[PDB]
Amino acid sequence: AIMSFYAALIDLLGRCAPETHLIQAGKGEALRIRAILRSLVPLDDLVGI
Amino acid sequence: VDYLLRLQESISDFYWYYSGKDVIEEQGKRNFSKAMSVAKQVFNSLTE
Amino acid sequence: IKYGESLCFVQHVASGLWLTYAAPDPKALRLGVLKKKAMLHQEGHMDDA
Amino acid sequence: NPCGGERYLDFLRFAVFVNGESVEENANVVVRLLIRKPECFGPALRGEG
Amino acid sequence: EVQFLRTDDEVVLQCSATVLKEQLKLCLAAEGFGNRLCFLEPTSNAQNVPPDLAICCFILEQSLSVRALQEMLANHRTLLYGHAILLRHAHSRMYLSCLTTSRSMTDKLAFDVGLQEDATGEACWWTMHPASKQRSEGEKVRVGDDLILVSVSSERYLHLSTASGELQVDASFMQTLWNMNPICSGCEEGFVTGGHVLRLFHGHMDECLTISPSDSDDQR
Repeated sequence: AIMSFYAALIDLLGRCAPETHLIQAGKGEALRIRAILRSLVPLDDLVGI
Repeated sequence: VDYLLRLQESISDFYWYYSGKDVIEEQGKRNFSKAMSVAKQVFNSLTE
Repeated sequence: IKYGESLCFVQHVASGLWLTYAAPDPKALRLGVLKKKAMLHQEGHMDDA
Repeated sequence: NPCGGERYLDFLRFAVFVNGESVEENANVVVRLLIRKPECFGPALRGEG
Repeated sequence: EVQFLRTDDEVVLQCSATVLKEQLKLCLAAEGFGNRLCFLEPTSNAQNVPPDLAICCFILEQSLSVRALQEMLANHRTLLYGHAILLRHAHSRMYLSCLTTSRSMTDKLAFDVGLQEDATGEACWWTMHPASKQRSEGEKVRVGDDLILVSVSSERYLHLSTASGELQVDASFMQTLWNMNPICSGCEEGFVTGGHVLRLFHGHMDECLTISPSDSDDQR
Protein backbone atom coordinates (compact mmCIF):
# COMPACT_ATOMS: atom_id res chain seq x y z
CA ALA A 1 0.00 0.00 0.00
CA ILE A 2 2.81 2.41 0.86
CA MET A 3 4.71 1.65 -2.33
CA SER A 4 1.55 2.03 -4.41
CA PHE A 5 0.71 5.35 -2.79
CA TYR A 6 4.14 6.79 -3.48
CA ALA A 7 4.20 5.42 -7.03
CA ALA A 8 0.80 6.96 -7.73
CA LEU A 9 1.92 10.29 -6.29
CA ILE A 10 5.07 10.38 -8.41
CA ASP A 11 3.08 9.37 -11.49
CA LEU A 12 0.58 12.16 -10.87
CA LEU A 13 3.39 14.70 -10.53
CA GLY A 14 5.06 13.44 -13.69
CA ARG A 15 1.79 13.83 -15.56
CA CYS A 16 1.35 17.33 -14.15
CA ALA A 17 4.78 18.11 -15.59
CA PRO A 18 4.58 20.61 -18.48
CA GLU A 19 5.00 19.69 -22.12
CA THR A 20 8.29 20.04 -23.96
CA HIS A 21 6.90 22.47 -26.53
CA LEU A 22 5.73 24.83 -23.79
CA ILE A 23 9.13 24.54 -22.13
CA GLN A 24 10.84 25.44 -25.40
CA ALA A 25 8.49 28.40 -25.82
CA GLY A 26 9.77 29.32 -22.36
CA LYS A 27 6.45 30.03 -20.64
CA GLY A 28 7.07 31.40 -17.16
CA GLU A 29 4.33 29.28 -15.63
CA ALA A 30 5.61 26.08 -17.23
CA LEU A 31 9.18 26.75 -16.12
CA ARG A 32 7.99 27.53 -12.60
CA ILE A 33 5.93 24.34 -12.43
CA ARG A 34 8.86 22.23 -13.58
CA ALA A 35 11.10 23.91 -11.00
CA ILE A 36 8.60 23.10 -8.26
CA LEU A 37 8.39 19.47 -9.34
CA ARG A 38 12.17 19.11 -9.46
CA SER A 39 12.44 20.59 -5.97
CA LEU A 40 9.76 18.20 -4.70
CA VAL A 41 11.45 15.07 -6.06
CA PRO A 42 15.27 14.79 -6.16
CA LEU A 43 16.82 13.02 -9.12
CA ASP A 44 18.96 10.78 -6.93
CA ASP A 45 15.85 9.40 -5.26
CA LEU A 46 14.36 8.42 -8.61
CA VAL A 47 17.59 6.76 -9.72
CA GLY A 48 17.83 4.83 -6.46
CA ILE A 49 14.22 3.67 -6.61
CA VAL B 1 -19.97 48.77 -3.10
CA ASP B 2 -18.19 45.49 -2.32
CA TYR B 3 -19.57 43.84 -5.44
CA LEU B 4 -18.59 46.84 -7.54
CA LEU B 5 -15.07 46.62 -6.15
CA ARG B 6 -14.83 42.93 -7.01
CA LEU B 7 -16.03 43.67 -10.54
CA GLN B 8 -13.49 46.48 -10.91
CA GLU B 9 -10.66 44.20 -9.83
CA SER B 10 -11.75 41.56 -12.34
CA ILE B 11 -11.93 44.12 -15.15
CA SER B 12 -8.47 45.46 -14.31
CA ASP B 13 -7.00 41.96 -14.41
CA PHE B 14 -8.71 41.29 -17.72
CA TYR B 15 -7.35 44.52 -19.19
CA TRP B 16 -3.88 43.59 -17.99
CA TYR B 17 -4.20 40.23 -19.69
CA TYR B 18 -4.98 41.90 -23.04
CA SER B 19 -2.54 44.79 -22.50
CA GLY B 20 0.17 43.00 -24.46
CA LYS B 21 -1.92 42.04 -27.47
CA ASP B 22 -2.35 44.57 -30.26
CA VAL B 23 -6.00 43.77 -31.06
CA ILE B 24 -8.68 42.37 -28.77
CA GLU B 25 -10.27 39.15 -29.97
CA GLU B 26 -14.01 38.82 -30.53
CA GLN B 27 -14.60 36.63 -27.48
CA GLY B 28 -12.68 39.12 -25.37
CA LYS B 29 -14.89 41.89 -26.71
CA ARG B 30 -18.01 39.90 -25.85
CA ASN B 31 -16.76 39.34 -22.29
CA PHE B 32 -15.92 43.03 -21.91
CA SER B 33 -19.43 43.88 -23.06
CA LYS B 34 -20.95 41.55 -20.47
CA ALA B 35 -18.83 43.02 -17.68
CA MET B 36 -19.55 46.58 -18.80
CA SER B 37 -23.29 45.97 -18.85
CA VAL B 38 -23.15 44.62 -15.31
CA ALA B 39 -21.00 47.55 -14.17
CA LYS B 40 -23.43 49.99 -15.78
CA GLN B 41 -26.29 48.44 -13.84
CA VAL B 42 -24.34 48.59 -10.57
CA PHE B 43 -23.47 52.25 -11.13
CA ASN B 44 -27.13 53.00 -11.84
CA SER B 45 -28.14 51.27 -8.60
CA LEU B 46 -25.65 53.31 -6.58
CA THR B 47 -26.79 56.51 -8.28
CA GLU B 48 -30.38 55.68 -7.40
CA ILE C 1 -21.72 51.65 22.48
CA LYS C 2 -23.71 50.25 19.54
CA TYR C 3 -24.89 46.80 18.54
CA GLY C 4 -22.89 45.11 15.81
CA GLU C 5 -21.23 48.26 14.53
CA SER C 6 -18.99 49.03 17.50
CA LEU C 7 -15.97 46.81 18.12
CA CYS C 8 -14.92 46.41 21.75
CA PHE C 9 -11.84 45.07 23.51
CA VAL C 10 -12.60 43.26 26.77
CA GLN C 11 -10.19 44.02 29.60
CA HIS C 12 -10.06 42.60 33.09
CA VAL C 13 -10.31 45.72 35.22
CA ALA C 14 -8.07 44.65 38.10
CA SER C 15 -5.31 42.70 36.36
CA GLY C 16 -5.49 44.79 33.20
CA LEU C 17 -5.09 41.76 30.93
CA TRP C 18 -6.82 41.66 27.55
CA LEU C 19 -9.29 38.96 26.59
CA THR C 20 -7.83 37.07 23.65
CA TYR C 21 -7.72 33.66 21.99
CA ALA C 22 -4.96 31.24 22.91
CA ALA C 23 -2.68 30.02 20.16
CA PRO C 24 -4.23 26.81 18.77
CA ASP C 25 -2.74 23.67 20.25
CA PRO C 26 -0.50 21.41 18.17
CA LYS C 27 -2.45 18.60 16.46
CA ALA C 28 -5.44 20.97 16.34
CA LEU C 29 -5.40 20.32 12.59
CA ARG C 30 -6.09 16.67 13.36
CA LEU C 31 -8.76 17.84 15.80
CA GLY C 32 -10.33 19.59 12.81
CA VAL C 33 -12.10 21.79 15.36
CA LEU C 34 -12.12 25.58 15.17
CA LYS C 35 -12.66 25.85 18.93
CA LYS C 36 -10.01 28.11 20.44
CA LYS C 37 -9.62 28.36 24.21
CA ALA C 38 -9.93 31.96 25.36
CA MET C 39 -7.42 33.47 27.75
CA LEU C 40 -6.43 36.73 29.41
CA HIS C 41 -3.05 37.94 28.17
CA GLN C 42 -1.24 41.20 28.82
CA GLU C 43 -0.46 41.79 25.14
CA GLY C 44 -3.33 40.34 23.12
CA HIS C 45 -3.74 40.39 19.36
CA MET C 46 -4.82 42.88 16.73
CA ASP C 47 -8.17 41.16 16.11
CA ASP C 48 -9.16 40.80 19.78
CA ALA C 49 -12.10 43.18 19.36
CA ASN D 1 -4.28 5.83 4.74
CA PRO D 2 -2.23 4.81 1.68
CA CYS D 3 -5.19 3.05 0.05
CA GLY D 4 -7.43 6.11 0.10
CA GLY D 5 -4.48 8.22 -0.97
CA GLU D 6 -3.92 5.90 -3.92
CA ARG D 7 -7.56 6.13 -4.99
CA TYR D 8 -7.65 9.92 -4.88
CA LEU D 9 -4.28 10.22 -6.63
CA ASP D 10 -5.84 8.07 -9.42
CA PHE D 11 -8.80 10.44 -9.97
CA LEU D 12 -6.37 13.37 -10.09
CA ARG D 13 -4.11 11.75 -12.73
CA PHE D 14 -7.09 11.29 -15.09
CA ALA D 15 -7.94 15.02 -14.85
CA VAL D 16 -4.29 16.22 -15.25
CA PHE D 17 -3.47 14.06 -18.35
CA VAL D 18 -5.85 13.51 -21.28
CA ASN D 19 -5.04 11.52 -24.48
CA GLY D 20 -1.31 11.33 -23.77
CA GLU D 21 -0.89 15.09 -23.20
CA SER D 22 -0.94 17.07 -19.98
CA VAL D 23 -3.68 19.65 -19.38
CA GLU D 24 -1.92 22.74 -18.07
CA GLU D 25 -5.00 24.35 -16.54
CA ASN D 26 -5.71 21.38 -14.29
CA ALA D 27 -2.06 20.49 -13.71
CA ASN D 28 -1.16 23.89 -12.29
CA VAL D 29 -4.18 23.91 -9.97
CA VAL D 30 -3.46 20.39 -8.73
CA VAL D 31 0.21 21.16 -8.07
CA ARG D 32 -0.66 24.35 -6.21
CA LEU D 33 -3.22 22.58 -4.02
CA LEU D 34 -0.82 19.73 -3.28
CA ILE D 35 1.93 22.11 -2.17
CA ARG D 36 -0.53 24.12 -0.08
CA LYS D 37 -1.42 20.89 1.74
CA PRO D 38 1.95 19.16 2.26
CA GLU D 39 0.46 16.15 4.06
CA CYS D 40 -0.96 14.98 0.72
CA PHE D 41 2.61 14.23 -0.35
CA GLY D 42 2.69 11.69 2.47
CA PRO D 43 4.75 11.51 5.64
CA ALA D 44 8.04 10.90 3.83
CA LEU D 45 7.98 13.94 1.54
CA ARG D 46 7.08 16.14 4.52
CA GLY D 47 9.86 18.67 4.95
CA GLU D 48 10.26 19.00 8.71
CA GLY D 49 10.96 15.32 9.30
CA GLU E 1 -7.62 57.33 10.23
CA VAL E 2 -5.51 54.17 10.25
CA GLN E 3 -2.17 54.57 8.52
CA PHE E 4 -1.80 52.61 5.27
CA LEU E 5 1.48 51.28 3.92
CA ARG E 6 2.39 52.93 0.62
CA THR E 7 5.26 52.47 -1.80
CA ASP E 8 8.58 54.24 -1.15
CA ASP E 9 8.02 53.80 2.59
CA GLU E 10 10.67 52.12 4.73
CA VAL E 11 9.62 49.04 6.68
CA VAL E 12 11.04 46.27 8.85
CA LEU E 13 9.74 42.71 8.74
CA GLN E 14 9.10 41.40 12.26
CA CYS E 15 8.26 37.91 13.49
CA SER E 16 7.57 36.76 17.04
CA ALA E 17 8.97 33.52 18.47
CA THR E 18 8.35 31.90 21.85
CA VAL E 19 11.56 31.01 23.70
CA LEU E 20 11.57 29.94 27.37
CA LYS E 21 7.91 31.01 27.68
CA GLU E 22 8.93 34.54 26.60
CA GLN E 23 8.00 36.20 23.32
CA LEU E 24 10.97 37.54 21.38
CA LYS E 25 10.65 39.88 18.39
CA LEU E 26 13.05 39.38 15.48
CA CYS E 27 13.63 41.53 12.40
CA LEU E 28 14.66 40.17 9.02
CA ALA E 29 18.17 41.45 8.33
CA ALA E 30 20.84 41.01 5.69
CA GLU E 31 24.34 42.41 5.36
CA GLY E 32 24.38 42.73 1.58
CA PHE E 33 27.99 42.87 0.45
CA GLY E 34 29.92 39.78 1.49
CA ASN E 35 26.82 37.88 2.65
CA ARG E 36 23.62 37.54 0.64
CA LEU E 37 21.92 35.21 3.12
CA CYS E 38 19.34 36.74 5.44
CA PHE E 39 19.29 36.21 9.19
CA LEU E 40 17.22 37.38 12.14
CA GLU E 41 18.19 40.28 14.40
CA PRO E 42 16.51 40.17 17.83
CA THR E 43 14.96 43.49 18.89
CA SER E 44 13.25 42.45 22.14
CA ASN E 45 16.18 43.48 24.36
CA ALA E 46 16.60 46.91 22.75
CA GLN E 47 16.63 48.58 26.17
CA ASN E 48 19.71 46.62 27.27
CA VAL E 49 21.42 45.86 23.94
CA PRO E 50 20.60 48.06 20.93
CA PRO E 51 19.78 46.19 17.72
CA ASP E 52 21.40 46.76 14.33
CA LEU E 53 18.55 48.39 12.42
CA ALA E 54 20.59 49.70 9.48
CA ILE E 55 20.65 46.26 7.88
CA CYS E 56 17.02 45.61 8.83
CA CYS E 57 15.52 48.61 7.01
CA PHE E 58 13.85 47.86 3.66
CA ILE E 59 12.10 49.98 1.02
CA LEU E 60 8.80 49.16 -0.71
CA GLU E 61 10.01 49.92 -4.22
CA GLN E 62 6.93 48.68 -6.10
CA SER E 63 3.48 47.19 -5.48
CA LEU E 64 1.87 45.54 -8.50
CA SER E 65 -1.06 43.25 -9.10
CA VAL E 66 -0.22 39.67 -9.99
CA ARG E 67 -1.34 40.05 -13.60
CA ALA E 68 0.32 43.45 -13.91
CA LEU E 69 3.53 41.83 -12.69
CA GLN E 70 3.12 39.09 -15.28
CA GLU E 71 2.87 41.71 -18.02
CA MET E 72 5.83 43.64 -16.61
CA LEU E 73 7.98 40.51 -16.69
CA ALA E 74 6.77 39.73 -20.21
CA ASN E 75 7.85 43.15 -21.51
CA HIS E 76 2.82 56.26 -3.82
CA ARG E 77 0.17 53.59 -4.35
CA THR E 78 -1.27 51.94 -1.26
CA LEU E 79 -0.47 48.28 -0.67
CA LEU E 80 -3.40 45.93 -1.26
CA TYR E 81 -3.62 42.32 -0.13
CA GLY E 82 -2.87 39.97 -2.98
CA HIS E 83 -0.43 42.34 -4.70
CA ALA E 84 3.18 41.51 -5.46
CA ILE E 85 5.72 43.81 -3.79
CA LEU E 86 9.41 44.48 -4.40
CA LEU E 87 11.65 45.13 -1.39
CA ARG E 88 15.00 46.91 -1.74
CA HIS E 89 17.55 46.66 1.06
CA ALA E 90 18.19 50.21 2.20
CA HIS E 91 21.93 49.78 2.76
CA SER E 92 23.06 47.56 -0.13
CA ARG E 93 20.37 48.45 -2.70
CA MET E 94 19.86 44.73 -3.39
CA TYR E 95 16.38 43.27 -3.65
CA LEU E 96 15.08 40.66 -1.24
CA SER E 97 14.55 37.40 -3.11
CA CYS E 98 14.14 33.65 -2.77
CA LEU E 99 17.41 31.94 -3.65
CA THR E 100 17.60 28.62 -5.49
CA THR E 101 20.13 27.13 -3.08
CA SER E 102 19.21 25.66 0.30
CA ARG E 103 21.28 25.12 3.44
CA SER E 104 18.43 23.84 5.63
CA MET E 105 19.13 20.38 7.03
CA THR E 106 15.78 20.19 8.82
CA ASP E 107 13.67 20.92 5.73
CA LYS E 108 14.68 19.57 2.33
CA LEU E 109 11.94 21.46 0.50
CA ALA E 110 12.89 24.85 1.95
CA PHE E 111 15.00 27.38 0.05
CA ASP E 112 17.30 30.10 1.33
CA VAL E 113 16.13 33.71 1.54
CA GLY E 114 18.72 36.31 0.61
CA LEU E 115 19.49 39.50 -1.24
CA GLN E 116 19.75 39.70 -5.03
CA GLU E 117 21.70 42.25 -7.04
CA ASP E 118 19.09 42.87 -9.75
CA ALA E 119 15.32 43.27 -9.66
CA THR E 120 14.91 41.20 -12.85
CA GLY E 121 13.17 37.86 -12.51
CA GLU E 122 10.30 36.42 -10.50
CA ALA E 123 12.55 35.76 -7.50
CA CYS E 124 12.58 39.35 -6.28
CA TRP E 125 8.80 39.65 -6.02
CA TRP E 126 6.69 38.63 -3.03
CA THR E 127 2.91 38.34 -2.73
CA MET E 128 1.20 39.46 0.48
CA HIS E 129 -1.93 37.74 1.79
CA PRO E 130 -4.02 38.39 4.92
CA ALA E 131 -2.97 36.59 8.08
CA SER E 132 -6.51 36.26 9.44
CA LYS E 133 -9.90 36.13 7.77
CA GLN E 134 -10.95 39.47 9.27
CA ARG E 135 -8.56 40.93 6.72
CA SER E 136 -9.87 40.32 3.20
CA GLU E 137 -8.09 40.08 -0.13
CA GLY E 138 -8.06 43.31 -2.10
CA GLU E 139 -8.20 45.46 1.03
CA LYS E 140 -5.64 48.10 1.92
CA VAL E 141 -2.82 46.94 4.18
CA ARG E 142 -3.14 48.82 7.47
CA VAL E 143 0.04 49.47 9.42
CA GLY E 144 0.60 46.73 11.95
CA ASP E 145 -1.39 44.01 10.17
CA ASP E 146 -0.20 40.42 10.36
CA LEU E 147 0.45 39.21 6.83
CA ILE E 148 1.83 36.18 5.00
CA LEU E 149 4.47 36.54 2.29
CA VAL E 150 4.56 33.98 -0.53
CA SER E 151 7.38 33.95 -3.05
CA VAL E 152 6.16 34.41 -6.61
CA SER E 153 8.78 32.12 -8.11
CA SER E 154 8.72 29.29 -5.56
CA GLU E 155 5.16 29.52 -4.22
CA ARG E 156 6.76 29.20 -0.78
CA TYR E 157 5.93 31.12 2.38
CA LEU E 158 8.50 33.30 4.08
CA HIS E 159 9.04 31.02 7.04
CA LEU E 160 10.68 31.09 10.46
CA SER E 161 12.41 27.81 11.30
CA THR E 162 13.07 26.75 14.89
CA ALA E 163 14.09 23.14 14.21
CA SER E 164 17.73 24.02 14.73
CA GLY E 165 18.56 25.44 18.13
CA GLU E 166 19.26 28.81 16.53
CA LEU E 167 16.46 30.71 14.81
CA GLN E 168 16.66 30.87 11.01
CA VAL E 169 14.61 32.40 8.21
CA ASP E 170 13.85 30.47 5.03
CA ALA E 171 11.21 29.96 2.34
CA SER E 172 9.15 26.83 2.92
CA PHE E 173 5.62 25.45 2.84
CA MET E 174 4.98 26.14 6.51
CA GLN E 175 3.76 29.72 6.89
CA THR E 176 4.88 32.35 9.40
CA LEU E 177 3.00 35.50 10.35
CA TRP E 178 4.97 38.68 9.64
CA ASN E 179 4.43 42.31 10.62
CA MET E 180 5.52 45.26 8.49
CA ASN E 181 6.48 48.03 10.89
CA PRO E 182 7.10 51.36 9.14
CA ILE E 183 10.34 53.22 9.77
CA CYS E 184 9.53 56.32 7.72
CA SER E 185 6.97 57.42 5.16
CA GLY E 186 7.98 60.84 3.88
CA CYS E 187 10.51 63.33 5.24
CA GLU E 188 9.94 67.06 4.98
CA GLU E 189 12.92 68.49 3.13
CA GLY E 190 15.83 69.75 5.20
CA PHE E 191 14.69 68.24 8.52
CA VAL E 192 16.64 65.76 10.62
CA THR E 193 14.98 62.40 11.24
CA GLY E 194 16.05 59.33 13.15
CA GLY E 195 18.28 56.79 11.52
CA HIS E 196 20.24 59.17 9.28
CA VAL E 197 24.03 59.13 9.17
CA LEU E 198 25.39 62.62 9.74
CA ARG E 199 28.25 64.70 11.10
CA LEU E 200 27.89 66.71 14.31
CA PHE E 201 29.73 69.98 13.70
CA HIS E 202 30.77 72.23 16.55
CA GLY E 203 28.47 75.15 15.83
CA HIS E 204 29.83 76.39 12.53
CA MET E 205 33.46 76.17 13.63
CA ASP E 206 34.22 73.42 11.09
CA GLU E 207 35.17 71.17 13.98
CA CYS E 208 33.31 67.86 14.14
CA LEU E 209 32.77 65.26 16.84
CA THR E 210 34.86 62.20 16.07
CA ILE E 211 37.03 59.45 17.52
CA SER E 212 40.77 58.98 17.24
CA PRO E 213 42.33 57.73 13.98
CA SER E 214 42.75 54.01 13.47
CA ASP E 215 45.59 52.24 15.32
CA SER E 216 45.49 54.96 18.00
CA ASP E 217 46.80 54.17 21.46
CA ASP E 218 43.53 55.09 23.18
CA GLN E 219 41.90 52.13 21.36
CA ARG E 220 39.40 54.51 19.73
